[PDB]
Amino acid sequence: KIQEGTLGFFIASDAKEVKRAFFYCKACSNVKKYDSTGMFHWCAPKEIEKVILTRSEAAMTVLSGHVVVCIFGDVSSALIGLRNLVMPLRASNFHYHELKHIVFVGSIEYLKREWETLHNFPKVSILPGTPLSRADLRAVNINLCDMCVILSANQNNIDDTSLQDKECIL
Amino acid sequence: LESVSNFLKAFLHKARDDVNVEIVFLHNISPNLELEALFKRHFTQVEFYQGSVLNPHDLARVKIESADACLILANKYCADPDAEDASNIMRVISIKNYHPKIRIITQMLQYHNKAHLL
Repeated sequence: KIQEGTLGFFIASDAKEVKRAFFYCKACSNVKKYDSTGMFHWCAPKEIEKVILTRSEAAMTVLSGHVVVCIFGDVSSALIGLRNLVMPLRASNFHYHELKHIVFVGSIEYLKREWETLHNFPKVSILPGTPLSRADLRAVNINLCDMCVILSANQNNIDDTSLQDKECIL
Repeated sequence: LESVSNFLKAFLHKARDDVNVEIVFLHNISPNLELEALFKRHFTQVEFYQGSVLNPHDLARVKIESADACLILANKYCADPDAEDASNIMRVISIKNYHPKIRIITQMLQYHNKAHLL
């Protein structure tokens, strides 16, 4: 129940319409499954070697309704924060059966840099390869996926600005 | 200077008789003294414009809709051939977005990258 004066967030066409809200009267067994706060799903740390998927292993594994994140990065690329993409996808208000598998398609050299912030999540897999490889995309069953996210992980490039989305567009 | 020199030697040749086409270069880097001199030597049939083929306004400036063809030259001597091939493919994408019916002849550096044109 609301109490005293509480700010409400409204979606409206104009401020004059939302001003009407203020001028209103009725008549006139014991295993750690979450983090410390319980806000996000948590898992025991895993070595990166455990989650690496080869083309054959990923092909035999069936992946449906997952999320395929294709990243264009190398060892010297600037680190985007991938934990900011995984954390909202493991938010403790989705059931563990509702969590979507996240498969990272990109250079393993780049992902080894960022795995220190990602190893504490339930279901994440890595396929070392290239987002531009049709074989790699077919191994991850990209036609069965819920969403494919093409990230310009090589944001640190400085070129003719228009030629900065070339890899994502291709 | 080098690429335009080779292109003009192969294209604007004295032995060639029927030349009713006018060459229009569109590049976002201002030519140096030698390139300006080379353009001046062929002033009657060669024009240069400072713009980006990826900018629709610059495409409108060079009259892409009325252009008979668009020829894209590649940097043969570059550290990353794949990056240059991707840049040329993106230029093709921009030109086709502006005018899908224009004829394009593009230079590619690697065989596999040609697949991206399909």
